[PDB]
Amino acid sequence: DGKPVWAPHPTDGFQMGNIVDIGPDSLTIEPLNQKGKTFLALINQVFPAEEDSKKDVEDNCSLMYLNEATLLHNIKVRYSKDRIYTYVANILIAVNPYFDIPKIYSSEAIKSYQGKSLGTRPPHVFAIADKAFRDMKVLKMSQSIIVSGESGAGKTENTKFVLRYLTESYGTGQDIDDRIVEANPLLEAFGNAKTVRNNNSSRFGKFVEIHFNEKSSVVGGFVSHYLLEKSRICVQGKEERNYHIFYRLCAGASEDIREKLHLSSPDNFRYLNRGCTRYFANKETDKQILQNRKSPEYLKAGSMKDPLLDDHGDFIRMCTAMKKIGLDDEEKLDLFRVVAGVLHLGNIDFEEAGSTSGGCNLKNKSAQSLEYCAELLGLDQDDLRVSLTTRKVPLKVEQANNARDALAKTVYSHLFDHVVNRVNQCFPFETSSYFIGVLDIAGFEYFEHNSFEQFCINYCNEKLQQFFNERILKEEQELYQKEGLGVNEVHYVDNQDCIDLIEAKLVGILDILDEENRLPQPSDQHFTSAVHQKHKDHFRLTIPRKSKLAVHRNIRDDEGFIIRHFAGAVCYETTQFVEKNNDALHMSLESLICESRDKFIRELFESSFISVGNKFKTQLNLLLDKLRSTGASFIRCIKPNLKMTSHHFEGAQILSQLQCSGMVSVLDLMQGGYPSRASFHELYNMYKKYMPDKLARLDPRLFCKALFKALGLNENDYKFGLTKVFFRPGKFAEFDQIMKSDPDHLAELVKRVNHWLTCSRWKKVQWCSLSVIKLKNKIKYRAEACIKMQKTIRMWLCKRRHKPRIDGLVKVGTLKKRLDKFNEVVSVLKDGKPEMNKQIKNLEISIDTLMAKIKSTMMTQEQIQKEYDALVKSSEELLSALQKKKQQEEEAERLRRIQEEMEKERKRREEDEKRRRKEEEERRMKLEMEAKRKQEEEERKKREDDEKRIQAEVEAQLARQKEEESQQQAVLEQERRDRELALRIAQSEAKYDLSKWKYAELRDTINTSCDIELLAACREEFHRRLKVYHAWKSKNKKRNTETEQRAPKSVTDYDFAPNRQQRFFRIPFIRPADQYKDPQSKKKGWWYAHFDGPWIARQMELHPDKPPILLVAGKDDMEMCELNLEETGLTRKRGAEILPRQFEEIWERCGGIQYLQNAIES
Amino acid sequence: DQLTEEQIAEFKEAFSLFDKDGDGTITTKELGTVMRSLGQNPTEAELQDMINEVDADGNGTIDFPEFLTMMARKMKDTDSEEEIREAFRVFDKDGNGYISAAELRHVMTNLGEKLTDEEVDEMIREADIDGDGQVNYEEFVQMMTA
Amino acid sequence: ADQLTEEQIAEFKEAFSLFDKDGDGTITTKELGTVMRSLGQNPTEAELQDMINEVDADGNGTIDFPEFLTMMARKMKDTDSEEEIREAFRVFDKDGNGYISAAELRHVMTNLGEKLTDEEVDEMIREADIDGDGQVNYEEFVQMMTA
Ligand SMILES: Nc1ncnc2c1ncn2[C@@H]1O[C@H](COP(=O)(O)OP(=O)(O)O)[C@@H](O)[C@H]1O
Ligand SMILES: [Ca+2]
Ligand SMILES: [Ca+2]
Ligand SMILES: [Ca+2]
Ligand SMILES: [Ca+2]
Ligand SMILES: [Mg+2]
Repeated sequence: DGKPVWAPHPTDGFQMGNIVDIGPDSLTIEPLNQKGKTFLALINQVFPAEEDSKKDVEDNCSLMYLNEATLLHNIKVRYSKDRIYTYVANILIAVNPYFDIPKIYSSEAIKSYQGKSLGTRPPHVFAIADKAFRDMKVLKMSQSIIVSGESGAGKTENTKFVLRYLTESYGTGQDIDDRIVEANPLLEAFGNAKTVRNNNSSRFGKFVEIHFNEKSSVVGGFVSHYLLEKSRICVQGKEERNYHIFYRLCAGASEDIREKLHLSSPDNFRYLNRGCTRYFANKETDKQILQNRKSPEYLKAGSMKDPLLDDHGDFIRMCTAMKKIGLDDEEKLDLFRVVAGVLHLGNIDFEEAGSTSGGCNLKNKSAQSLEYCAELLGLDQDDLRVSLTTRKVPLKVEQANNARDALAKTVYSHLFDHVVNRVNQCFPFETSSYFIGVLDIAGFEYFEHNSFEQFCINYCNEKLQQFFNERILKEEQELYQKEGLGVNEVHYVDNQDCIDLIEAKLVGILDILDEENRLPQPSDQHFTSAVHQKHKDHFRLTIPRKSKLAVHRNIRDDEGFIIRHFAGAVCYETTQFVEKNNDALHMSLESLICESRDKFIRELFESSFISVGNKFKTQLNLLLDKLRSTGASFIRCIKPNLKMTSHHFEGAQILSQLQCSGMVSVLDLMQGGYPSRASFHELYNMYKKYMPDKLARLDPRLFCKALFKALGLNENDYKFGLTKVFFRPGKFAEFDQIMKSDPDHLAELVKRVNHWLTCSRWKKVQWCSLSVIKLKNKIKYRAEACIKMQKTIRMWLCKRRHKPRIDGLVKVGTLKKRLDKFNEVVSVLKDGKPEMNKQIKNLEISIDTLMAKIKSTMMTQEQIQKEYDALVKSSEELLSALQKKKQQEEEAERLRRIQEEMEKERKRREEDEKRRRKEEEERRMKLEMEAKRKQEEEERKKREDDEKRIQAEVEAQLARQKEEESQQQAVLEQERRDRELALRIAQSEAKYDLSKWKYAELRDTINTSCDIELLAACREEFHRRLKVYHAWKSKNKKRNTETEQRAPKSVTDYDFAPNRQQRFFRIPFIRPADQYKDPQSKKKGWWYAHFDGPWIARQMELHPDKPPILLVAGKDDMEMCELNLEETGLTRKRGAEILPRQFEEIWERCGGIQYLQNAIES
Repeated sequence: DQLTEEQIAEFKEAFSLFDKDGDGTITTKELGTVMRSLGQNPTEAELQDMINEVDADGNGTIDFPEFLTMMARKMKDTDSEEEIREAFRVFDKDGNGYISAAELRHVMTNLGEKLTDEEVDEMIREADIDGDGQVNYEEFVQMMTA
Repeated sequence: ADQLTEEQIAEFKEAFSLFDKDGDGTITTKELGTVMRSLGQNPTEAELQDMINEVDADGNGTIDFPEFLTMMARKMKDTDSEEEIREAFRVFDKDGNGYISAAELRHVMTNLGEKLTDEEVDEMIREADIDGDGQVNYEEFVQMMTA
C-alpha cells in the first residue's frame, strides 16, 4: 500500500523493504530480498527510501529524504563507483578505499580544484583544503581541518593529501613546500607501527600547521606531537610490531651500517621478537632484502602486503627524505645509533645472585650486549651496570627489568622529540598571520586488553568529538536561535559527562589516580576502588560485572572499569595504570645518561612523580584552545570493514560510526539548517567600495536584497536573520560567487542590482495602484452585495404583508369562477330548485364577504387558510348535495358528465392540498430539527462553561513526563550504541486484547462484524495504530514537501483543547477569514464530513477547480482522519453541524450512490 | 410580452385588489411598494425608474396594460436566488453558516441605499434572528425567497 | 480562481510596504484613506471601517498584511482582471492617451510620496521601456508586472 522503505538489519545495517503491517510501536516489514522473512521494526528506525537506487548525489543534503539509511545508501552507491568522498553540507565523509584509486591524486587533479567552490567539482579532500584556504584568505582567521575517525579510517593519508594540496597549489616552488610533505614519511617511520586495526598506525597525534604570511603564501610549518605511545617500545603484542624504524633500520642498513650498529636479524632483540618479526615487502623487494637480515620466522611465514608500505623501499624512501629535509649523514647516523642503542638495551637480561641478597647480575650473553650498548649510547660499562643493578640500594629482577625498560622508554621518547624538532627546524618561520592546521590524532581504538595508552587515546577522541559537537551543533543552534530561524532543534548526545569524568579535580579519574600515585604505597586496586567510591552513581563509568561482553565480566570490581565514550564502552583493566602514569625516570638513569660522551645523546636529553595524564590534559587543553581560537573544517573518515579488504563495504560498522560520530544528527540538523552564513554588513561594505553612492542609499539589508537577484537566485535558498544572511545547503557555487572580488564582476553585479532595484521601484507603485483598484472594486462588490441584501429584505417584508392575502384570494377567486360555472348547471337542473338557491346565495355571500374582508384590512396567511379550509368543505357540501339531487333529479346527459368532472377536479384539488401541506410541514419540521441542533451546541457550550474543568496541572506533569521519557530514550540510544560496540568487539575477536492484532484484521473486522463492543475497541485500535503511522509519515517527511491535510487545519489544530448520532458537518479547509494567509496553499474547498459513531465514516472535499474526492471507511483510510469527533471540536464549532440530507445531496451529485457501490464492491 | 395566463390572472387580480382610487388606476407611490408583492425584486433605482417612465406622461397614475408591460420587462431581467445567496455569503466572516446580527445591521443600514431601523427590528424579532444565536443565513434566504 | 500566485503575493508585499509607511506591519483606515484619496478615488470612513471589520481578527482596527491580501480576495470575473489592470493604467495615465510621459510618472510619484529627481523618472521610463520608443505602452506594463 505504498513504496518500499528502509528497515534495521544486523549485517548490512539497513535494508530495503515494504510495509505489511502497522503495529503499536513497530512496522512489520517484509524484506523483499529474503521473501517470507519478517520482523517487527521500531518506529524510530524505519525510514523512507529513495525512488531509484542507482542515483548518487555528491552532496547528501541535496537528497530527497534525509536520514541515516539514505546517507548510508548514498555512500554505498558512490563507493562502488570509485568516488569515496561525499559531502554533508560542509563535512566530508571520506570512506577509505584500501587501494590506490588512480587519476584523482595526480597533479592534474590538484590542478583543477584550485579556487573552485565546493560543489562545482566532484567531492574530494582537496576541495576541503581549498575551502579552508578560501575561508582563510577571505575571513582572515586561521583554520583547522580536524580529521577524525576510528583507528584505521584513513586519517594520515587524508592529512598527507591535504598537505600536498596546500603545498603544491599555494607554494611558490621553493624547498619549503616540498619539505612540508616529505617530512611526513620520516615521522611515519619514527612514530607509527602495526596495530591489529591498522598496518601503518599513527601512535602519535600530530598538528601540522602550515603557516601563511599576510600575502597568503606559505611561509613554513610547525609539527607538534601529543602522546607518543611509549609502552610499545618495550612490550609488544602477539601480532603487533614496534615502531617501523627498528625494522627499516634492520632491513635497510648497508654492509658498513650493519657492522657499525652491530645489527642482526630482528628476532635477536628482546624488544622486538615478542611480537611480529616479519617485514613488509613485495616480491621484488622481498628478494631485495639480504638473507642475513630476515628472521627465521619470516621464512616460516612470509611477508605481509600493504597497498602502500614496503620496509626496504621505505628505508630508501626515507633516506632520500632525510637528504631532502637536510639531515646530513652524521645526523642520520646519530638517529640510527640511538635507535640501535634502544634495540640492544633490551637484550641485557638481569639475573639474580645465588644468595637471596637481592644481587642483580647479568648473564654471559648480555656481556657482549653490555659493551655494544655502552659504545652505542656513549656510556661506560662500569657506570651502566652500577646504574642498572642498584638504584646504591640493590634491586630485584623485576625492578631491574623495569629499570631497563624505563631507560629504553625515556631514550626513545626523547629520540622522537629530537626528530620532531629537527623536522620543525627544516622549515622555520619567525612570524606569520594565519595557519591552516590539519589534526591527525590517533583515533578511537579498543582492544581485548586496554591499558593507559588506549585510555588516553580514547580520551583525546572524546574531547575532539565534544569539540565537533560544540562547533557544528551547539554553536550552530545557538547562532540559529539568535537569528530565530525556527529550525527544528535536533538533540545531540552530549559527551560532556565523560570529559568531566576523566579530567575533573578531586572527582576526576586522572586526578584520583594522581592522588593514588602520591601515596607512599601505590596500588592499582586502591585507585580502582577510589574511582568506584567517588563516582558511585555516575552514568558513564561501569564496573565490569555490569558489562555486556563476557570477557570483561571476569574482571571484578576493584581492578578495572568500563567507560561509555561517544563511540561506545571500552573496558580498561586498571592493571599497571599506576606505573604507566609516571614520568619520573629515577635520578640514577638521568645521571647515567647526562654524562654520556656522545654529543647527540647530550643534545637529546638537554631539552618525583609527574603524571603522564596531567601532562596530557594540559596538552589537550592547549590544543583545544588553539582550535577554539580558530575556525574549523571537518573530515570524517570512515573505515568500511574490519578485515582490511578492498571493495568490501559493511553497513553495520559504517552506520555505527555514523551514529557515534554525530554525523546523523548533523544531517537531521542540515535538513533545514543553513551551512553558509554571512553578515549583512560584510556584504554591504564589501560592495560599497565599488557600488555607487545612489544605490547605497538603500538600507544595508535592502542593498543585500537587490544583490541576490542580480544572480537570479531562488527564494528557497536564503533566509535573512537578525544580523546574518544565510544560504541553504547545496548552494555554494553562488555564495562563493557572491564572495568574488573581481572588479569587472562587481561592476556587472552593480549594474544588474541597479536594474533589479529600479524594477522593484516600478513594481511597488504599479502593484500599489492595482491594490487601490482592487479595494475600490471590493467596495463595489460589497455595495452590490448589500443592495441585493436590501432587495430581498424589502421583498420579504412585502411577502408576509400582502402576498399571504394574494395567495388566499387566488384560492377565493378560483372558488368564485367555480361558482360562476356552477350557476349554469344549477339553472340546468329542474328539481328541488329552492335549496340549491339557498346554497348558492350562501356561497356567494361567503365570496363577497371575504373579498371585502381581504380588500379592507390586512390578514395573515393562516387566517385565510382557515377560511378557505372551511369553504372547501362548503364546496364539498355543494358537490354532495349535487350528487343527491342527481340521485333524485334526472338530467342524465347533462348532470352525469358535469357532476363527474366536478368530482375529478375536486379530487385533483385535494391531491394538491395534501401535497402543499406536506411541503409546508416538512419545511417547518426541518427548522424544528435545526433549531434543536443550534440549541444543542449552545447547551454544550453552557455545560462546558459550567464544568470549569482545569488541566493546567495535567499538562504540568505531562511536560515533566515527556522530559523523563526523552531521558530514557537517550539512555536506550546509549545502550544501543554500547551493544553495537560490544558486537563489533566480538566480531573483531573472531476485556478486548486487540493490542496484539494486526492493522489488517482490524480493517476487515470493522467492515463486517456487528458485535457492538467489537468496534468499540476495534475502531479504537485501528485508529490508534493509524495515529502511529501518521506520526511515522510526519517525522519522515520530504523536506521540500509540506504536511498532509487529511482534515482541515482548523480541525486538527484545535488540539489545544483535549455516541451513535450520525452527526454531519461541513467546514472550509481554509477559513475564508484566512484566505490568502495559508503558506501551504495546498487543499482548498469544502470539507464535508459524516461522523458515524465515535469515529469518521465518510468525507468529501469539493475543490474549487477539481473533481471530487469521496472516501468511506473500511476502504480509503489513509486520507480519512483519525481524530475523534471531540478532538475535532465540531460540537464547539458554530454552524458546522449540518443537515443530514444536505451532505447526502452533494454526495449523490458526485457519484454518491456510485462511489458507495464501488465501496460495496471493494 | 408572452407569459403564462395564470400569472396574468394573478397580476390583474393584485392590480384590482389594491385599487384604492377605484377608477381602474394604481397610484405609483403605493404601486411600486406593493408591486414588490410578487417574488420579483426591484431596487430603489428600478422603482425610481419605473416611476419616471410611468410619470413620463405626467399623470402620476398607471393602468393595467402598462403594469403588465412593467412586470414584463421587470421579470425579463431578474436576479438569481443563487446570486442573492452569493451576496449573503460575501459578508459571512468565517464561512460558519452564521453572520452576527450586528454585522448584518451594520451592512443594511450603513451601506448603499439606507435601510431603516424598523425593518431590522422585523428581522431581529419576527424573522427568527437571534441576537445571541447569529442568523443562519441559508435559513433566512430560503424563507426570504420562498 | 480566487487564490493568487506566490509571485503576486510577493509583489503585493512590496505594495503593502508602500502602505505600511512606518513599517510596523499594521495599518488602520487612516493610511488606506490617505493614499486612496490621494490616488483619485473618494471613499468614506464608513465603508473602510466595514472592510477592516471584515478583515479584523481582533477587531483592533489595524490590518495585518495577510488580512490585506484577504481583503483583496473576491469572486472576480474573468474579464475583470483585464478591466482592473486597464483602470490601473488609466490611473497612471491621467490624460488616457495610452502612453505615460515623464510628467505623469512625476505626478504619480509625488502623490505616493517617494521623493524622486527629474532625471530619476526619465531613467524609470527608459528602464521600463523594452521597445525603447521613449514612453511606455500597455503590454510593456504587463511584461514589467510579471517580469
Ligand atoms: N585516499 C586513499 N587512497 C588509497 N589508500 C588509502 C586512502 N586513504 C587511506 N588509505 C589506506 O589506509 C592505510 C593507512 O591508514 P591510515 O590513514 O594510516 O589510518 P590512520 O590515519 O587511522 O592511522 C594505507 O594502507 C592506505 O592504503
Ligand atoms: Ca501603520
Ligand atoms: Ca490588527
Ligand atoms: Ca499620458
Ligand atoms: Ca514603449
Ligand atoms: Mg594514524
